[PDB]
Amino acid sequence: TALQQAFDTCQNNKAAWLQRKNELAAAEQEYLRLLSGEGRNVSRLDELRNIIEVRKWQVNQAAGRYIRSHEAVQHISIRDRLNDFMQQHGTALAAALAPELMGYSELTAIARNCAIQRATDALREALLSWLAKGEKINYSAQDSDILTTIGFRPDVASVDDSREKFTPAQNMIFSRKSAQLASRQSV
Amino acid sequence: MNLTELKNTPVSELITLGENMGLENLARMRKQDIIFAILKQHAKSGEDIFGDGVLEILQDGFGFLRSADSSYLAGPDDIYVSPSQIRRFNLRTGDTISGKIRPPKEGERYFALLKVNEVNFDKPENARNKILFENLTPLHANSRLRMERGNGSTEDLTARVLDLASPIGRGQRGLIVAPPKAGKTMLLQNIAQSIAYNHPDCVLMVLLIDERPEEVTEMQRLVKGEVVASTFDEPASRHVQVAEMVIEKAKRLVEHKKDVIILLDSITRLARAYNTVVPASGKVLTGGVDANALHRPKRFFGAARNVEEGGSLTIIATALIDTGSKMDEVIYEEFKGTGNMELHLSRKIAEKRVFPAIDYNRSGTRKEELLTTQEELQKMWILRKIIHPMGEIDAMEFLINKLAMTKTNDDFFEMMKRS
Ligand SMILES: Nc1ncnc2c1ncn2[C@@H]1O[C@H](COP(=O)(O)OP(=O)(O)OP(O)(O)=S)[C@@H](O)[C@H]1O
Ligand SMILES: [Mg+2]
Repeated sequence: TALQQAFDTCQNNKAAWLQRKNELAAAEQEYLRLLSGEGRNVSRLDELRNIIEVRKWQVNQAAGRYIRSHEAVQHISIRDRLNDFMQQHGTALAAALAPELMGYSELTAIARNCAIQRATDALREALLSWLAKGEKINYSAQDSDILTTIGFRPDVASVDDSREKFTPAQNMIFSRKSAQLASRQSV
Repeated sequence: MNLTELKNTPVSELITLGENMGLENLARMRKQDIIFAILKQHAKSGEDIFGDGVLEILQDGFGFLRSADSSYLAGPDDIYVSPSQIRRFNLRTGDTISGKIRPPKEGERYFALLKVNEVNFDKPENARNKILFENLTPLHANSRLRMERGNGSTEDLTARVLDLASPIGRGQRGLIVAPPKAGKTMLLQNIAQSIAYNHPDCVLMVLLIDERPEEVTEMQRLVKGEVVASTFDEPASRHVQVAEMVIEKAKRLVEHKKDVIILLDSITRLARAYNTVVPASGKVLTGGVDANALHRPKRFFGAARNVEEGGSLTIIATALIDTGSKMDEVIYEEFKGTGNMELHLSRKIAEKRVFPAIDYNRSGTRKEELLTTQEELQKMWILRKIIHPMGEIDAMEFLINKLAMTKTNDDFFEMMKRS
């Protein structure tokens, strides 16, 4: 049931990120227009520069949270597809993996880990061979529409806007500045 | 027409409510004047209410009652306390009294009190018999105080740093020596909100004197506990009377086996204020300070202790360092050795902006064994031995770097022991 809530969380995060980008664009165009204008009010220029900084920080935060929500949605979908696929073909997997999976319960921790890594690189080679075969991969029927709407990868505008990294002190001072700025602008 | 909701709400609500039933134009009086008036006309209709405050006794036997939000400032909001009340309910200074009040009658200009119904958040009848301060016996700080959240923010990192640098326990006596621009503000914040988020059971108070108005007004909206302050605009008499009133109220509160924690700013400013207000004793030492001036702050700071039967008064205070005024080091040297522990801060650390600028090597505590366990204390001396060889600032970057990625100090212990 977490699939639907994750999907709507991702879509509303994307909508809020779009809101942030168009607000930032409006602020940028207003600042450019006032710069091109004859008006020399330095206070307006400084407050618009503060607007630009706050808006770009908010856009970066929105992009980051949208990316993390998208990754969470993809992880949940992958987990569910793996779960029902293994519930379908567990005997089929285990028939092939038997030579190094016998007595897993009685095996010690290091033996369990070594068997896990052996199965790990075995299936890694199997997936490499499958990719080398080169057939195009299609989404599951049960989760087709949600994955198509979300897409394989997020928008490039989300990933290129998160290039800059902010230290926690900068993030917190930006949070206070944005809070006070919104409080003053609302009035 | 209880003064609590008429005082917590902004002046706009007060003037709106005044215009609702028709007072004279309210945009010219003061907050105390406005509340006094509006309560007088609204109480003239014929109903009575409760009333809460803290009582003090002046030179005369008659007493006054003040409010906490008004920064302990005398005014029309003060409530009469007749000496008959002092006899019939053994009243003394610093008790929180809630009860029926009386509208100001003719010939009297402040508010009056009719009956008492809650003395020190308790029934007055059962509070008649009480153990007073002079016979109380102190004790070592045993109950460890937690200031760590584990969330991992910069405030959380500073909290973890101050926790590991020196232990803080209930009913202790501590000092925070730091020159200006050493981060005293967000440090004192850190302590305030950390013990507020960790120990809601104990009441939180912060007293502030001669700070800037912006600092105190951003204090009022940052800490959940009540904060009392008086800036440098008021004379030194206001500062000293606020300090004495609040410390005696805290003593009365802790007399009820209630844990109380005090953030004090600053012992040097307090000593200067008392020196200005106290009469000269004829024996002035270096710095224009006479002997009796520092005697009041001595017992002011010495009131911190841990009570045997219940409750604990913890006081952590800050002192100005090397500000260029010759009395600052006088009060410094006078107050050294009187506290259970001290925390040092430096300037060269904050020049490179390594926050917090605490000095681990100079930091220390007395009787750490009783306050904590041997295992965690040894897990502390190991950090001590690690930090002694290299420099203080280098240890600062080392500690912040190797504590940043770790969520909590407890996990940090096993993360560092393997190295
Ligand atoms: N933990 C911290 N997180 C973020 N900024 C900090 C931290 N500690 C110190 N600072 C910065 O340190 C600078 C100075 O701090 P202050 O609190 O103003 O110094 P101070 O010790 O209180 O002395 P004053 O107030 O200047 S007289 C500010 O710009 C703060 O942002
Ligand atoms: Mg400060």
